[PDB]
Amino acid sequence: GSHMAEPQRHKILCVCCKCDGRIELTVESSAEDLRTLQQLFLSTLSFVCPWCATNQ
Amino acid sequence: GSHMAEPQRHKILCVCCKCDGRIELTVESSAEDLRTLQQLFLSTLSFVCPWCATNQ
Ligand SMILES: [Zn+2]
Ligand SMILES: [Zn+2]
Repeated sequence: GSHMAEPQRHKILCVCCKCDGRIELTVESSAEDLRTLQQLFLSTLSFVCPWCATNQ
Repeated sequence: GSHMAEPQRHKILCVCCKCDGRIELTVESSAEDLRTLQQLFLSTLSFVCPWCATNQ
């Protein structure tokens, strides 16, 4: 049916640094705050999926 | 890099916006780059774990 949505729930489809697995990073982050944090990715940051992080 | 155990693989314990549940955000960047993104979280930002992100 219909529902609301808002420019928050956004999706940086990235990869995991330790396992090169695809990660859907749903980060609930305003588009240019997402952009900003994606500049932090482009600087240094990677994500490490909670599966692989738990397995280590 | 070379060697291992580099000061990036870090953990912003936050909560899911909609599960209202503990997400240990395993995000891999230097402490103050982590911190900067944590200031985004302290401003406005949330995380939406791949479980709820998939299920909505
Ligand atoms: Zn991973
Ligand atoms: Zn959640």
